[PDB]
This record gives sequence, C-alpha cells and structure tokens, in this order.
Amino acid sequence: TDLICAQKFNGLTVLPPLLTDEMIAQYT
Amino acid sequence: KCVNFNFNGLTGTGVLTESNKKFLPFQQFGRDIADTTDAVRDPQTLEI
Amino acid sequence: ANQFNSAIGKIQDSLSSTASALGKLQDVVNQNAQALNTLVKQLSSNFG
Repeated sequence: TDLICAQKFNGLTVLPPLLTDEMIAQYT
Repeated sequence: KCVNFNFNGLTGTGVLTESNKKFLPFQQFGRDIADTTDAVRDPQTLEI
Repeated sequence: ANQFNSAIGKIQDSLSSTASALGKLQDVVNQNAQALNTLVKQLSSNFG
C-alpha cells in the first residue's frame, strides 16, 4: 500500500522518484 | 484564489473550493489526520 | 521441467495467498509515514 498531499499542506514536499516504474520494469 | 480566510475560528492561507463532502448539521470545522483544517462551513448560508 | 514449473506455481500461490512476505518493504513505508506524521504533529505543541 492522499497522504502525499496531506504532507504538502504543512510544507513537506514529496519528491518524485528518478526511475519510473516502467523504466524499472525495463531494467528487470 | 489563495487568500487569508478567517471565519471565527482561525486565521490561515488556503483556497476555497466547492466539493461533494457532507457534514453533520451540528458540525462546523474539520481537519485531516495532520491536524490542519481542510474544510470550513459558511457561517451565514449552508455550504461546504 | 515439472519441478521448476510447479515451483514457480508455488511462488505465485505463496505470493497471492500471503501478502506479508513483502512486509520488509511495508516497513519502509511505515517508517516514512511515522516520520512525516510526527514532524507535522509537533507544530501543535506549546514547546514551553
């Protein structure tokens, strides 16, 4: 398993990952 | 628009947007798990 | 041929039936969730 937007309201920014799930699967 | 909103309970910054949320007739203010107010009822009229 | 194909079928059955084998990854989400929540909840404390 939003909580991301809930943290962004207090000033906590969630950075997106560098490798997307599609690229990671293409690595596998 | 992002403006300073004070209805009787708090002074803060945010954008008011209409949604489908439903509150009890005896409820006024609400917050999320982070203890920050995400909704305020209009004092004079009925709005969420 | 029947040993490997049946073993992969056991991995599919063990992964579908048991969802706690990935809890090692769920701990990472829990450690971040508890850390993000603790930091924002301390803003409501009076701090003396």
